[PDB]
Amino acid sequence: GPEMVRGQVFDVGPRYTNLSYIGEGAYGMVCSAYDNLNKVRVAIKKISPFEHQTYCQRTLREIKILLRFRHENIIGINDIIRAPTIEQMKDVYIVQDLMETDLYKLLKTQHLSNDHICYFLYQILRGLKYIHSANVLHRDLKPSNLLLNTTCDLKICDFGLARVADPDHDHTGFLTEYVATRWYRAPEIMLNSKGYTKSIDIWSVGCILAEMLSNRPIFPGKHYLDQLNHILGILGSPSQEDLNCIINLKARNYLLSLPHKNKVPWNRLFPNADSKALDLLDKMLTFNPHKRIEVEQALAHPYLEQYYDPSDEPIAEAPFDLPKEKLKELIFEETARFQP
Ligand SMILES: N#Cc1c[nH]c2ncccc12
Repeated sequence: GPEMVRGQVFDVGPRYTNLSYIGEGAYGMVCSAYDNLNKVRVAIKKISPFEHQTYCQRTLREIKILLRFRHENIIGINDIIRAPTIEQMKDVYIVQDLMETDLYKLLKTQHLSNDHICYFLYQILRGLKYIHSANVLHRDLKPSNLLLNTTCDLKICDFGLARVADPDHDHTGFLTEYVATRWYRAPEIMLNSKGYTKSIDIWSVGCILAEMLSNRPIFPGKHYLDQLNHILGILGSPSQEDLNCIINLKARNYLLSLPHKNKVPWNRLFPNADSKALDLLDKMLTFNPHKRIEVEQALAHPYLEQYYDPSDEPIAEAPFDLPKEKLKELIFEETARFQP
């Protein structure tokens, strides 16, 4: 019969053998396995989305995006395992490079040298340049979605919440529900934004840089609105000019109702950080999303001068409602290339 792990079917053989439980992920069970063809261990994640339209959507999203992207700092899909027919297909297994660790695990246990911070940040931005060049937003950047190998090469993963950019339709009302991880949400999400612009991702990167500097999340909100007052507790009260950019009255009047808060200087928050790193941090964690630094400007910042080389920071060749039944079929078609 099929391979079993923790009392569950993990049906990947006979190419993949010698399975080891790694942990549970946003999709389900993740294991490592020996790839008898490439003579190397790999990671395999098991996905079971076919009962729910939303799951079908996140799965289809990830698969389509990862199959189209090809970049050193973005996790690829090596192989996809599933039944030969739709009728028999209950699960889909996604095979990817096995990576030693991730930035979430690393930050729990390891102090990062400035040299490491700088290299990790460069790689995150290099990958993000490619993603944004494809007119795609990742929308859930955070340490656990940044994989690292034994030599600290970094790969962005999990495109389950990704979307094509849609700035013309970004405006919404105050306190609009949002799905992406709370601690890494830009302030405008809580005020007047659907998170359909590239600036949403830059905010998340800024949060990640701050977290690398101190091993603690910079804005650890406990609930939707608490997130915003963590942010304001550090950046201080928005300027009149930045308030005037928020036309929605409920959002604006909420901000006006708050007592004045002073900005906390980055160098008091991070007294041993490199000054150039803090200058770049400030530009990524800018309150007004229109004034926030863009990915290519960030790559060109003096902090990253030892790595910056636009000719070696590639872009994508081209820019990138349905019921679950049509989705199961689309997943079936999208994964066909890996048969048998
Ligand atoms: N999902 C996923 C992974 C893709 N590669 C991995 N390496 C170590 C642990 C997890 C993974």
